[PDB]
Amino acid sequence: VNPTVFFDIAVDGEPLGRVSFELFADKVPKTAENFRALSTGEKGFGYKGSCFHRIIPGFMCQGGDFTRHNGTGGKSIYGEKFEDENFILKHTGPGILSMANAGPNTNGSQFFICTAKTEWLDGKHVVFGKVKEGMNIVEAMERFGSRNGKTSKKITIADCGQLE
Repeated sequence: VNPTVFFDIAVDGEPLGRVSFELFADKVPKTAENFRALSTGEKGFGYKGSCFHRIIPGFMCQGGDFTRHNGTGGKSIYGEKFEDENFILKHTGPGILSMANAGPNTNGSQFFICTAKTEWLDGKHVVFGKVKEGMNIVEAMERFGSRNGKTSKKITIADCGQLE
């Protein structure tokens, strides 16, 4: 019953591969529904064509700023930033999908994919999904990052949507 969404990733316009996610709507429905909707585009805006603007190897890949493309923008489907739903799910290793924010109760559209266990984020960022297929594609993306997060090639979500 948990929805599945996919990203088709490109690297300087050239296809790289597909990552798919399981969204934990059974445990974090508001947060899962935000990410699901932005991925399908059904509200008229969303992740299609946006980039992963901050990638730090061994740590995480951050994306979802579809309005300013640099970490300063993005917006939720709710017309304002929304609350931390809960912290039931923990940051337990690679593939964890978690919300970026600017402090408590400031969730918008930016998210990250962990590429290593990030225990110190528990209780600060809402975990709401996990990579299901294509972790190898996230690992390929990771190699285009750097110590300060700048990417050496443009990493884009060329297409996205809901599976099954």
